[PDB]
Amino acid sequence: DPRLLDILSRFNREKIPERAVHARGAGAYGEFEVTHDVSDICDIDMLLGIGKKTPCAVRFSTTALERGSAESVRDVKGMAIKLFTGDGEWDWVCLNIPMFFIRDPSKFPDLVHAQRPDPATNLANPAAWWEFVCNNHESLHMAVFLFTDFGTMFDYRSMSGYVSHAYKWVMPDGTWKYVHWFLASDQGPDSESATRDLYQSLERGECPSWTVKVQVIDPEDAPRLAFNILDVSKHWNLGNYPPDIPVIPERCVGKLTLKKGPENYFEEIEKLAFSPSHLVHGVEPSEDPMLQARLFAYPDAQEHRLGPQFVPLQKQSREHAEWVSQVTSSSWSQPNETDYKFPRELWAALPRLRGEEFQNRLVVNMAESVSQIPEDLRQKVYKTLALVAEDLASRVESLTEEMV
Amino acid sequence: DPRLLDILSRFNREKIPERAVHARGAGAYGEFEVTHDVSDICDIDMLLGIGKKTPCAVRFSTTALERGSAESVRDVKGMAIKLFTGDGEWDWVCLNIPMFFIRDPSKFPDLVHAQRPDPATNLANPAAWWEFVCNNHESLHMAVFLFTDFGTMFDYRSMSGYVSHAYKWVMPDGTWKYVHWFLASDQGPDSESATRDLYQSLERGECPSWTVKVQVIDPEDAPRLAFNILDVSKHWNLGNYPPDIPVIPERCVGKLTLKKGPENYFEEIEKLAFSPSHLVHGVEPSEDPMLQARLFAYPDAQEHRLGPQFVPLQKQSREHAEWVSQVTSSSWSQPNETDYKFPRELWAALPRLRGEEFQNRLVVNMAESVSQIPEDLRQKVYKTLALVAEDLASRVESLTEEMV
Ligand code: HEM
Ligand code: HEM
Repeated sequence: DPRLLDILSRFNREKIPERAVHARGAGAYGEFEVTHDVSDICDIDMLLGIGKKTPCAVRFSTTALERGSAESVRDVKGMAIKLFTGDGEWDWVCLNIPMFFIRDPSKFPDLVHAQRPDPATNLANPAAWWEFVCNNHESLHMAVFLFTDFGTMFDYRSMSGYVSHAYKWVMPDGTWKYVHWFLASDQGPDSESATRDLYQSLERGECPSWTVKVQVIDPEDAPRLAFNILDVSKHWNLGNYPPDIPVIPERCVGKLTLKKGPENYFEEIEKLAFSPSHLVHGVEPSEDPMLQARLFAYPDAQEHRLGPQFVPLQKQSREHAEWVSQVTSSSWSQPNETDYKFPRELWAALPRLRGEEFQNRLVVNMAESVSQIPEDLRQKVYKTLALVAEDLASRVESLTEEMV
Repeated sequence: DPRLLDILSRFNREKIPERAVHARGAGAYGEFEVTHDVSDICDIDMLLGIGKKTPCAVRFSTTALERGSAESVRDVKGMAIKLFTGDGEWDWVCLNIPMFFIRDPSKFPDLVHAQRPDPATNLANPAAWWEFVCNNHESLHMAVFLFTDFGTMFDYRSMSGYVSHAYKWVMPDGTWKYVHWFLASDQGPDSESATRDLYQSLERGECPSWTVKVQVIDPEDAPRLAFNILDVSKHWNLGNYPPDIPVIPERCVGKLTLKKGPENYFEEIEKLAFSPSHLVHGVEPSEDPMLQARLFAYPDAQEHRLGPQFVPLQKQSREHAEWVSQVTSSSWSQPNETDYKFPRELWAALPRLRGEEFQNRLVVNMAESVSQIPEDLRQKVYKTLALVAEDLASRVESLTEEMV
């Protein structure tokens, strides 16, 4: 029966590899509308003209587990926006946390493997995560951030989105500035709770919206700042912490609102291809090493997952060149004082911004995680934590030793 | 940096497609030991000689969801055993339920799609399952069976395994018989509860064991039985139901016991390839259409999932030929009286083997599912259920109409 063989052969070739990271996700469609004037810093045609409208497609996701896993676990959430303009698609691959774990792109597979299930039993492994954290001290900021309530608080509608990098916005005269934009949720602070919530909201006629803002830094003032704006593991301070770092102001650009979901999930959402290399006229990448790695990695990954196999910029001074040359040196992969300064200030500022219960919950979550690892790794964890704050390490250890 | 590009390229090509069905699973190693004499019905070298021992490899799994999904959901569980004998690998691809949903292999993709998430929202869909059941009346037996406690009762250690087909065991003189073997659990009746249970049991020195039994049917007595032994949607009665069908006796063969888990899950368990076409000397397939489809489907599926792309039998009488010719006819895909007889007898015998609470639980489980489908499909479900038993349909409808 050739017909039965044809049916079975077509059925046998349906599934394709899932994404290396952010495998589980959901999609929707909407539009972007320009509401403010940014013509003095921008020349992108999509953002020129108040009331201009551009169609878009969005894909929300989780981070570390597989396609069928849960969405209410402690993790980072992603939001990838594809915009169809008059010059081509322009992609915004964003995260819901202002910073990232590492700053050296060569450490990415180790971080991903440390966040993946046990290589032998396919079960959860906190030990790999804590060993990675104790070996890499630039992940301390993100680790302290993720064990607060922020790691288990957002769904797809209440989460925000940060591009986390620096880009260059070039004017027609050859000048440019360092920029960083993000989206602020208008409606925010079972393995499919977030997916169900988003689709029910879209069904009941309520259209979620986001506010888009941009922060601008002059190239000649970047070398004189108190932190490296090319270091993706740090964040541009907007008013919370650290107190001694001046605030970088923001302007408003437009608004993004979502209307209608997918009709075929696999064809329209799963097989979508995003990449930071998708740019338009007026925007170029910065000198971030991780951005340079991402400019290559995404098309290469899509060649395997979706493959057939199944204006000259102006020149700056010598100070800018010296400041930029730091990203390619032996010391770039070694910790500095800021790697301990950022989590320390976050810990010190938690009680004032949220209260003592927030801090206590962070301590409890850290201890519950650390209670499942061997004793020597526990001692290493306490020693590493004492570098951020003595009180934090003391409390975490005193509360962990009563739970083993 | 060629080194960074090499690292990222190697990382980008790690994941491969998952299996079309039974994507989530666990593995272990053990051995099979022959304890009884079957030399009068068997010529397979693996089963000749008491005390003979053969290495083994097992892969347990769930049925309908993806790799990262849960294992405590209502589903069918599989157990695939690979044996390394002196003539080659011999595979036993088994299920934990004595029968299967359908009887015509051409309906397999529709059943699989009806059991898969919603094609547009990627959420659960009972409506597709109930529409499929109402369109195909040979799945009523399995549907009634699966909504009892048996659908949410077993883990990987307490579950049993049935090959569910008929095979031919050929003697050196050219004679043969129809056989059907199975494994009886010696120790039985969060998305990784069964996996964790199995690995913890293997970590404490307790080795799970299974008992292997065989049922033998003479070729000349098969045409005169009350049920088609070539129909995979029916089961060989061992003493429970139906009362009016005589019991087919069983003999003992050996025992299978498991010792050691995997060292690398992805390389040793995930990339394992099973197929009913893996046979040895002394065993040949029967005339089952679904078995014939499975003999082709599995290597074809493995060509895509794991591909480089990322003794003459004796002749029987005319009665046997006439009885065998039924599997290739227009009436094979249409329901008969037995498709309603089997679920009716199971329902009628449920009060006698487990009690009335078992029956009530089945009714409640059915109605919770039927409460989530539109009204016309509900009416169709009640009409279809009334063909098995009027009381069952009446109770299910009276309980469902109070929950919508
Ligand atoms: C060296 C650093 C990184 C590498 C090599 C990397 C690599 C990848 C790869 C290979 C994918 C799969 C995309 C596909 O197959 O289409 C992916 C997805 C994704 N990554 Fe990155 N990543 C890095 C860091 C980051 C950063 C800094 C962010 C956010 C600021 C991020 C956010 C995301 C998101 C949101 C997705 C989901 C895209 C989608 O839904 O298709 N990753 N990443
Ligand atoms: C026309 C009928 C059927 C077809 C076409 C079919 C097809 C498949 C396919 C394509 C796979 C994936 C295997 C691989 O990619 O290596 C699979 C796996 C499996 N099937 Fe079937 N199936 C059918 C009926 C059955 C029956 C009757 C049983 C049990 C009696 C069964 C039990 C299993 C099990 C346990 C696995 C897991 C194998 C593993 O762990 O690798 N299926 N099936």
